[PDB]
Amino acid sequence: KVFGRCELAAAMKRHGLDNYRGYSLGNWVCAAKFESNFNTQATNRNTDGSTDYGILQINSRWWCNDGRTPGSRNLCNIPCSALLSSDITASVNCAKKIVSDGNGMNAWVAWRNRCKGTDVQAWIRGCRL
Repeated sequence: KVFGRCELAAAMKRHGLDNYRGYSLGNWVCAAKFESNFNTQATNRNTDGSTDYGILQINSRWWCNDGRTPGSRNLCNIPCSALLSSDITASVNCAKKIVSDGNGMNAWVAWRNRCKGTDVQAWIRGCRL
């Protein structure tokens, strides 16, 4: 499923991401836009044997089990396939753990390269939240 911008913003706000750990809703929508372009089915294989899954591109080496990643841990206790559903609940709950893992949102490289330090409030324009 491909979310509309505000549609995703509403979904995230509904799951408690607005201002979570001090990160405004705009930061999460911006991270989603550049990590997967709002596509819940987006996947990106990395050269280390792991793969990134879903709207927030969560990595299989430490967060979810896809059964084909060497020395992988499953800290979010879920199959990576669950991160590819139209319902973002699984992704959000896992993301909440990742953002509290000691690196803030720096865990998402696309957020760091395209959102960090910018006027993220723009990603929430026109939305009736």
